Amino acid sequence: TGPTADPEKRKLIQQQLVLLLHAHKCQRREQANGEVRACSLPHCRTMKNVLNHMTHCQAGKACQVAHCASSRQIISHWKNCTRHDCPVCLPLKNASD
Amino acid sequence: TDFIDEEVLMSLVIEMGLDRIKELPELTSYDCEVNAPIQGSRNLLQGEELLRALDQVN
Ligand SMILES: [Zn+2]
Ligand SMILES: [Zn+2]
Ligand SMILES: [Zn+2]
Repeated sequence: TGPTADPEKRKLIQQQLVLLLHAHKCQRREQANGEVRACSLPHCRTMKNVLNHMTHCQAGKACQVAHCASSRQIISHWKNCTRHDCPVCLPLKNASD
Repeated sequence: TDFIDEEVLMSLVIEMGLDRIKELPELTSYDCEVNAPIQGSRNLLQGEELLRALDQVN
């Protein structure tokens, strides 16, 4: 199949995924609200801009802007992953109150 | 009830230490391909697909 999966890498992936989910909702909140909120979470601004760059980025994997290629791969896994036993998604998809 | 709830997300944010002032690890494409694989390279989301994917929580 390939190399072995690293549990440390998995944790960083789901951390970036959670940050991307926040930034998106952090923006959709302002997209409906209207006013520009000053979010205090570290890197939220960064991932907001990553998202905005990625929606019109054409370089794909080769891209240079940090977190663009990794975010595209991560969000793509998020959408296509249906498994109930996935080590990356399970804490997120099955979060709840 | 397909969209993720904000209150839970904030709990995740804090429970993962993402509110702490730290540096953001720069993950390589290759590492994500291994630990977060997709059926094939034709399934790399682009454009509006990206935003739509972050709305759902299958
Ligand atoms: Zn934010
Ligand atoms: Zn890019
Ligand atoms: Zn998964």
